[PDB]
Amino acid sequence: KDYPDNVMTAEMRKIAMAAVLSGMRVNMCASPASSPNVIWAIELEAEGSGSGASQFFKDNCNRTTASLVEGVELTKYISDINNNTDGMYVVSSTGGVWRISRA
Amino acid sequence: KDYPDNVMTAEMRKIAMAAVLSGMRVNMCASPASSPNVIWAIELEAEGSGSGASQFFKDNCNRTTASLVEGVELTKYISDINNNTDGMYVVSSTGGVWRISRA
Amino acid sequence: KDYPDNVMTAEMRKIAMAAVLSGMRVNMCASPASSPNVIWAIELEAEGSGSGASQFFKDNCNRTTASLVEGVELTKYISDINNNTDGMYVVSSTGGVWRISRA
Amino acid sequence: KDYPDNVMTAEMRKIAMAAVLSGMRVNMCASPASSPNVIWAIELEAEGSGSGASQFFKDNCNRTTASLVEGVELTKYISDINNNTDGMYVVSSTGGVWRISRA
Amino acid sequence: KDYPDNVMTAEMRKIAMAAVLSGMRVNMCASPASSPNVIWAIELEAEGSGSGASQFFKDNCNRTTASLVEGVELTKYISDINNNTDGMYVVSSTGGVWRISRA
Repeated sequence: KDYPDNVMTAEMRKIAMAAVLSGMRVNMCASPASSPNVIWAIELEAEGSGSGASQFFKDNCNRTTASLVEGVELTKYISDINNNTDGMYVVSSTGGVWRISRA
Repeated sequence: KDYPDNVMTAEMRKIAMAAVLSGMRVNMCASPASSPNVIWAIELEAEGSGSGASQFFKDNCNRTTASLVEGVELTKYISDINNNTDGMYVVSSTGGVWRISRA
Repeated sequence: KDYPDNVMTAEMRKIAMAAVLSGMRVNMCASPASSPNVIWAIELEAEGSGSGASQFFKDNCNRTTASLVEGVELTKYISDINNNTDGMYVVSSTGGVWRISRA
Repeated sequence: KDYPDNVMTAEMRKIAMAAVLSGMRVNMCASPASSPNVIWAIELEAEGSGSGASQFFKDNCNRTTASLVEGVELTKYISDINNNTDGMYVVSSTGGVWRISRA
Repeated sequence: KDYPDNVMTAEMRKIAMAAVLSGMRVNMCASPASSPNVIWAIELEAEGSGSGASQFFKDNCNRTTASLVEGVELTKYISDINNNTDGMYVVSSTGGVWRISRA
């Protein structure tokens, strides 16, 4: 709930929901230290076909414990206020689940 | 009022509103036998021909006393400030009414 | 000034701006007690061949001094900070002026 | 900085953005006592249907020192944080430039 | 974190967002040397009337030690909560990479 990460993770949900409504692809930097894999960096794309992740975005995720996913389609955006499942989530066309971070 | 359910409950509104404006359905995990019922969990879907609701959303509504409703068109969005009717409500194409939980 | 009403009025405004840009009409629970009439509740419809306000929206309204006004086509949307028109105002295609409450 | 005027100036930035992403013309109440003329009130006009500010929007301005501007196109939205040019700005098709008040 | 540069930089986030979902182009007053290149002023432009920056926009950028960039088509929108890479970023069709100021 602290500056500056509240605004970043806020854009995340904006990117999240924008992906789901517009159909636009994303790239994620997603920690495998949790199931679902919490997302750490998300990159909404408009253009660049098979050529997904920007070089910039790649360079900041190999440095990282996280993995990296390109050209994902986000067809479901989820919110849950039960406690044992509290938190944002995004699902792919391929039925893969990610938690969105929170800060 | 408080963080973090100020996040997911504002996300519930942003999800509700998207669906009412866009036409895209939602799947809820909602109270069943009340007026209004209350959503404990929503998912905003687009394409999604491998599942009405994603299995991530199904399973998590099987860990709850509440019940899973899926494929629902919402066609109205109510913001209300009178005394004992203050809150957020959505209506479905077929008359169902929910409250959008606040916190 | 304060929660939760801040969340509602905010939504009132989103609904306001939403009806202007899309055509989608609204139903209002309106105070003739001021001029222009202050908006106490707004329903936002996508729906169909309208029938009209949702029964839930009418029941809350008729428990109040407010007059119901239904299926209005909002064409103008104002923000004004002149020291006597200090507030928000939607304008219906019929001339009608409605303040958007604040809290 | 403070309530409720933050809300209206906030709308302006949302009304401004709505105007440019949309080209629905606007109506302005602006004070030439500055340059760019600072935006004291704006009206987002949709099914204006041959253009024309609302009698209500007009009246509010004629009673103030500002000056009414009608039928105008917004094509550029500017955010700037340069030390001598901190502020928000909108530009028309006729090259005209207005400043958006801050709150 | 303070007033009034968060209002602005937030509106930089929205312009940046908007140009990415809509294909609109922006012109940018940013630092000259920088990798990534931090944004000091962004202008969202529907058109195209006159291609390129607005005269207003130009003159606030010549006065500063900053680069004017004109008609950049943004392609990626990176919300990053990275440890070495925290903040928000956009990417241009040319693989240019701009940090969006925070405040």
